[PDB]
Amino acid sequence: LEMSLENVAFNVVNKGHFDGQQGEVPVSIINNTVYTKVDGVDVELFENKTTLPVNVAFELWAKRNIKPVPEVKILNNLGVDIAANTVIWDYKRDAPAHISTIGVCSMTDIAKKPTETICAPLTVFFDGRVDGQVDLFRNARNGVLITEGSVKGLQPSVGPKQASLNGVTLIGEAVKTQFNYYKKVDGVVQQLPETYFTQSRNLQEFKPRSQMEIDFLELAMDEFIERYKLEGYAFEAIVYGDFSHSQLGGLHLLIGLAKRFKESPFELEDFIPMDSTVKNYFITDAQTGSSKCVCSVIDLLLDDFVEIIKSQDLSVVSKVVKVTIDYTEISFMLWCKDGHVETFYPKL
Amino acid sequence: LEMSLENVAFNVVNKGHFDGQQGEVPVSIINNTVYTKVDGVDVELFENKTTLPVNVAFELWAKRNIKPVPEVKILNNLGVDIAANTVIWDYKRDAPAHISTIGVCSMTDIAKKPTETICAPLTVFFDGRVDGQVDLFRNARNGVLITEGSVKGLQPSVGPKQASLNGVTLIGEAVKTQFNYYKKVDGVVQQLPETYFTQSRNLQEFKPRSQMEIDFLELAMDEFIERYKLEGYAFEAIVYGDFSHSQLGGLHLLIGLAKRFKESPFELEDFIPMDSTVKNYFITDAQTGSSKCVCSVIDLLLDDFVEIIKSQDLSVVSKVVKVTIDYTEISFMLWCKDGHVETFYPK
Amino acid sequence: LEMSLENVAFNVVNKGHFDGQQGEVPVSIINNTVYTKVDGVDVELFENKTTLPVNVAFELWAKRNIKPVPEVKILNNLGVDIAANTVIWDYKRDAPAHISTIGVCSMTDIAKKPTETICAPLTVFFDGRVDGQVDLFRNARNGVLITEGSVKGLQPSVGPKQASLNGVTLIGEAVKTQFNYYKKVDGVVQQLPETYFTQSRNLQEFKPRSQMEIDFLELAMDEFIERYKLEGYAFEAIVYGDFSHSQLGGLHLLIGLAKRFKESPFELEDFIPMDSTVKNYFITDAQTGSSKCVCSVIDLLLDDFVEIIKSQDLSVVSKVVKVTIDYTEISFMLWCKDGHVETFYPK
Amino acid sequence: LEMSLENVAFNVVNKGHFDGQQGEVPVSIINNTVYTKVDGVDVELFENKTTLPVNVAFELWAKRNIKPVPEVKILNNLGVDIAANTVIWDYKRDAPAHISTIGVCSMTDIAKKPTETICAPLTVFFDGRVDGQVDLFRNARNGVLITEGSVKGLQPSVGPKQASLNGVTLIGEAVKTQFNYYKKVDGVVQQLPETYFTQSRNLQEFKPRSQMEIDFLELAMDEFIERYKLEGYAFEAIVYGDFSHSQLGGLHLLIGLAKRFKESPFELEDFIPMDSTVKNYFITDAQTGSSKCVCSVIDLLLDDFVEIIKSQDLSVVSKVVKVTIDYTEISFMLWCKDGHVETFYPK
Amino acid sequence: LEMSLENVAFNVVNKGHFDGQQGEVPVSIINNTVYTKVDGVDVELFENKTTLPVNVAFELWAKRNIKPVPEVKILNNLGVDIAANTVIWDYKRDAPAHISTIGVCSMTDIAKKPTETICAPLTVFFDGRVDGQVDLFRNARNGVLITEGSVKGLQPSVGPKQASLNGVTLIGEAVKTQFNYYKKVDGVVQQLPETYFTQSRNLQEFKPRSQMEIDFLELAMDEFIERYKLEGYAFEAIVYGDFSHSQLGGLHLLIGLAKRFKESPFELEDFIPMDSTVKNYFITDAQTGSSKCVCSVIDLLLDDFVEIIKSQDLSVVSKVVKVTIDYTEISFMLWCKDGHVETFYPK
RNA sequence: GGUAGUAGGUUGUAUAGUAGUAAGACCAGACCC
RNA sequence: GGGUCUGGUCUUACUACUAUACAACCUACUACC
Repeated sequence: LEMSLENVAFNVVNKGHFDGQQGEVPVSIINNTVYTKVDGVDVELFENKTTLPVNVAFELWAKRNIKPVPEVKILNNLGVDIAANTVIWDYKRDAPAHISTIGVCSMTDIAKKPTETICAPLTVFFDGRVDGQVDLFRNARNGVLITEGSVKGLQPSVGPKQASLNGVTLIGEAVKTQFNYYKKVDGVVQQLPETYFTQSRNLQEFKPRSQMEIDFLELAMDEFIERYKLEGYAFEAIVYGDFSHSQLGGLHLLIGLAKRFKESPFELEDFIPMDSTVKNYFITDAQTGSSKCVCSVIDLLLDDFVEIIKSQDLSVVSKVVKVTIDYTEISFMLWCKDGHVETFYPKL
Repeated sequence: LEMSLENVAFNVVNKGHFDGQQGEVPVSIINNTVYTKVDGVDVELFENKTTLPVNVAFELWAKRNIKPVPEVKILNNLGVDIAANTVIWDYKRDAPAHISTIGVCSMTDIAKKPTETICAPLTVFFDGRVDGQVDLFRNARNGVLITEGSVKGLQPSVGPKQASLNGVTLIGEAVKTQFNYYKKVDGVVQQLPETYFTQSRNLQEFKPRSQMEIDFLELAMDEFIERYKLEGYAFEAIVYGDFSHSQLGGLHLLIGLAKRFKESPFELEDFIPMDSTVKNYFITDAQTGSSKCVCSVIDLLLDDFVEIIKSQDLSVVSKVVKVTIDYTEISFMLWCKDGHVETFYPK
Repeated sequence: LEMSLENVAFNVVNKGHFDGQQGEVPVSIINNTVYTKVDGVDVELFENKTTLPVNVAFELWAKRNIKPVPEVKILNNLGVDIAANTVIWDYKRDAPAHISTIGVCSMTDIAKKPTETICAPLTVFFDGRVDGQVDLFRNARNGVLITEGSVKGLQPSVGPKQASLNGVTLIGEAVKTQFNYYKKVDGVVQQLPETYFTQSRNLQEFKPRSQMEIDFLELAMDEFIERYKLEGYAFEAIVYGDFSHSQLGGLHLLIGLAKRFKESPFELEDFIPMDSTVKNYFITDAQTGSSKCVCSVIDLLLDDFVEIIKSQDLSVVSKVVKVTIDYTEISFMLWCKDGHVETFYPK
Repeated sequence: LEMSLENVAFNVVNKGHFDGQQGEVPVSIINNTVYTKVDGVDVELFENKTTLPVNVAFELWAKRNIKPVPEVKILNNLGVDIAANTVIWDYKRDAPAHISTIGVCSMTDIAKKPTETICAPLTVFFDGRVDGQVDLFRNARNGVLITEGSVKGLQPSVGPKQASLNGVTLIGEAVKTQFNYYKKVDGVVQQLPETYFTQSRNLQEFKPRSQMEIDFLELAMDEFIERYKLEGYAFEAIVYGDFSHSQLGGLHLLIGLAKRFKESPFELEDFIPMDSTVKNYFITDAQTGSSKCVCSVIDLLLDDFVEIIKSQDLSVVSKVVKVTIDYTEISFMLWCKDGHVETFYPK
Repeated sequence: LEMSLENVAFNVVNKGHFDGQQGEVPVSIINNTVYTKVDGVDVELFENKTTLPVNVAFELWAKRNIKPVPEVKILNNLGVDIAANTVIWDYKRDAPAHISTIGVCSMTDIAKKPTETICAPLTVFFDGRVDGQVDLFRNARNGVLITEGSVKGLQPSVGPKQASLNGVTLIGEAVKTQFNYYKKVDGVVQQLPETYFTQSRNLQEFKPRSQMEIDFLELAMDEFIERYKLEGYAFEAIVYGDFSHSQLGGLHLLIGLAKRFKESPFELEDFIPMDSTVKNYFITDAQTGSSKCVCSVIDLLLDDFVEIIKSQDLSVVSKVVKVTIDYTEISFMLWCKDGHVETFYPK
């Protein structure tokens, strides 16, 4: 079996997610909200924040994938257009990460299996923890496959250490959250470029993941530069930031935001609540009054960022550097002068 | 079994009403409307005009009673509060005639059978064409029963000739639309008073049902009064109406409205779109410009109104007359000038 | 008093319009609709078709002016921006004809009297049938006044014969629907130029109002032109229309539309459902398949149009003619070929 | 170009449809409606009856095709999935006939030209009155092409005489509404089989289009059968209908509905307000009280139906017959009693 | 430019605010939300919390002023009715601080320049960081001007040290957030009276801004009174509060709320979520169970409050004191028992 | 495969119009000396 | 006159988007050989 609204609301009440049980409960749809009658009084179950019909969004929300899944920004950069036999929920905007589905909800299904002709000119995200998905990936023309283990005959690419889990990014210990990504385009397997993976942290629950980050969060600006020999790289403005003018200067690393936040709180107004490798923030410092309209904030490991900034020659007046980050080319504006860098920020 | 929204929408697509088939179709709920996907394009099935939730109203609309059922105004006057194992749809306002149901929709059900203790202090409408409903009526404490035939041990009351059928009032010929009404209050059967029944016609599809009405619609005002001896009864103003002043005078019979409509069209703005014995209209005549704020329009057979107006006993200046219409008392405001009748309109 | 939502809904139930009685009834607001509880079941009272909040629109709808009032297109052309102590309801779009009010609804009131300083730079519509409104007009800086009779010290301008009444346009007989319009700008009384008034008819309920119109609707095209000597005026295309090409030719008079409609039905899709002197229609003929994107249809008396078309002074190839219609200037695009008239249509 | 909401609303105000002019007007989006500010007051331009966003539907509505276009049922049966560089508006449900577009609205565009790789596995409707569309059809892998004239190297198929025009079906005289249909599947041109075309009439504006229909609407049932020798074909029940039982018998031709409507009015409640070759109606006769839950009503020319019914080869008790109507297969449920025909109705 | 919805949404995506760039992006309006299509999936850009149409509010939200602007409570007390060539966004209620605009959005614009006749009887907020605004202020009849520097020929009034910046109140260091306010009424420049400015702090992110506040938050109640000689001023109840009875006693300073919050948490339910000098809170203490229906909480610097309370001149039993706070008069209800102060709270 | 013709994706050129979170310069305004 | 800070413009170097014009590559559809 039964695929109906009242059966879907039964599983939410008893199991929090669509498991596949049989049962029905009263459902009342008012505005975009989906209420249910428990003990004679209406209890709200879900408020629709999406662009889909009220009952369509609720059915996709219940059938979301609760297993550790790749972060949405990884999928978007890989070119994933639809998810096979599952729905990947984007908790940043409370909407499905893909407009269409495959064998999930009859209202939005474009097919019942990922092997149909309609799904051929689409990159389909194939899981690896579900039996039979690996075989479907080989036969599919365009698809992206993730596997905790290894797949014979294919060269794996090690993905990010952290992965999304019910909207919470974490480096799994009990459950392995490090997947191997395989990309197949036009029936030909393509190896993914050697890239640096974003850690995808946040200011509030910020914890360093390396010795260099711990020194950055504890030592002074001058001491940190001297210890790691960062002279002549504009590390004072690129990462620490310049809270001295009417507009913010630099501050393009999420680690730099965390250090400033602990000193003085501020608000990061995100005008595009989606998940992407490069985030734009409307940063407004609450102490110095410094605000910047667009602030390209990219969360990179401090060890990798030092390696990146030291792998580029600084003789040119300016240059655009293409760096593989999260399996995509990020445009870095390397504005330098006389060897010493002036700024280094991404674009998105 | 299955009682779900997608199963209900399947029966509407294939059978127009909830029959009880098994199947499911895609359903999209946008605004108060309930759309379905047919041939890859959304097709509207129902727009919610009610006060109930979107899916609750749609489930009641599909489970409506398609058999000939009494007009809603009859049920309201009889004191009916809920319908047993069925939903009586009021097409005048596109909403269920009763707020609660019995064993219809789990969202609004107050019980699954009409014999529970919660339904005891409520007048429940019991059908007669469904087997077992007659037995439930006897055991029920408060209830109203309709039967095409006769029920042993009970004194029937002959109801109106016409009955509602999918929102269309008609005097059935192939199907008998004349029921016998039984009322039971506090466990004691009460006989219903002898009453006149409203014909419940309309201006557009107006057809006379007696010889006197045909003469009224064809003959002149003076000729009709002379033939039936209606002198000294204010029939010129009560029924024909007075389209000569800033406000309309009289015109309190639906038959009088029909005659004027054929001569000159006008609009009857009903500010309370419900079904009742006495209707109030915001009548605005389009020829003479005469408008009346409140116009109590009651549709009565012209033979009965003449019978009532001749039994009126015009001897006092003002009097309120209680007339049993549709199993209920209706107060008619009567004003009589010395010599004749001035104005006779319901309140 | 008391000015509250539940008191306003009481007057609608009992009197159809806000009279000023004291009382309260249950009110439930769902979506844009305003329901009320009568006999235990919700009954819809009003559905909001405006851009205003649900309860604000319902309060303005109940306080609408039910007396014969000027058509909305007259007020818009006169420059009326707000109505004093009343609401003029525009039934074409089911929304108030003016965004703001004066002493009507506290949610939208900009003042409680039309004499305040805020209302000074606004043209306020002053009635004449309400006592004291004439005095307010004299003291007001900008205002438009209508009076059934005459006002001392002011030169009246005779308005249109027909006037709106509960959304129905009519030439009143019992109630005088011909008003005298007075316009005052910047504290100086301005007279209004002589104008031809549009009859504002419609295709369905079309009735000729002159002998010439009766001949037009009955006689043939050639016979009508010969009798009234309309040769050399393009009357075959301007009024009758040309249903022979891929696009419609002419047909810019509502009387011409009516004659074609009786012969062959068609649909007039109005993409701007408002009331104005010149109407644009998306006409699609159902017989010949002729359709025109924009068709400027103006309803004028055929006698007046003949007078206008014979006072055009056809001497130049092209000329724009300013004609005072409904107290406003209308630009008519005139094209004349050497010898006769080619095409004369409004812009 | 400029493609924005405020530019689209400018063309509707000035030209009724998106022509491509440059300009902007104020736009206010409230509920599903799209209002505009004209003379300081909001005027409704369009109410969204579709599932698309408010501004997306309004942009598609303005960019609709106003030229004579094939009826939607023809396109659906031909397998058309998207329209190239145009939007075909389905006036039956007030929604676009195709979910996606090509180079129309950036919100719903899947491509800017019909030659892209994404549009290859889709049947694209190519016009013929627009220059360059014929060349695109040849290069396209899947597509359907209509042409008023002829195309070299392709075998034309004569389409229906009538065609939609702003929601009005008509047999064009000034503008040729008879197109030649070409279907190309997988890069191989396929010839369209011969078929009969539904006239798509309606009960209210019903006009016979042949001598046989005139006899049907005028002569009696017995006389019509005798004249055209329809004995032994159940024409009394199939077309005329049987208004004698609790359920309606037969009445599966729209011409039969029209004859009954003129005799006695009734209501056809359509529970799926879409446009299709076979329509299902919830017919309720207002005279005899006969109602049928599902009534498959197909509007066919009476001359063609006589030819269809005689070509049946009545030799088995029950058989499903596949008939090519409107470029699609229609399954007719045939029941034959030993000796004659019992009932022949579509499913 | 171009002023359209799709161009406005382009600047939000690329620059977070309307800068004036040229470009268009897909926009979908569902409910009150304004979505955009990025990488094939809809991304929410703005949810309308105002009373304005969906697209009108989104256009005003994008065109908000991101520079340091005066707090909304300062503007309301100064009598500001409209903002010239900019929109001042009130982040407390997520709605524009002024109903109308000037040259911002064509849907709500009452003029394109602040020098028009319509804007004359309105106090217009003129910026000082935009070139040419100072000249417009001189020519304007009613207006309020803020300037970081000084303006020749006018006497400046030093404003509050803190100013709003993207909804965050702060004392700017890199950017000067201390403005000079000029008020002009009826063409005559009026000097503003000396006043005390509210600090506008909050319980969670509470940081003392003076030595006296630090002593208040650290030292005991008795010790703090003795050190600053606050005996005979009811400082125990006015500021510290009395959490001993069924209703809260005193606690009318935001600094007093902060000290209690650190000791025992509680909830301040604000039933009027707007920004004003005097705030009313539905305070419910979670430890002692003490709750007060209305608690007038005004955030004042403790140094300034001590100066006020030491200049109160406690000599009468009851007196209403007018104190100039935030350029407006505030009535403080003062009750004094013989010998000391009983209660001193604002009304 | 060629010619006589109509075309879509990739790339390049030309005339243009905008942008880019760094820096420099010019003009205007404000503050201080 | 100098310093600092804002509003407007230009420049530095590299790239992105939109409009028009032209060419090349990969190739698509008809007429004839």
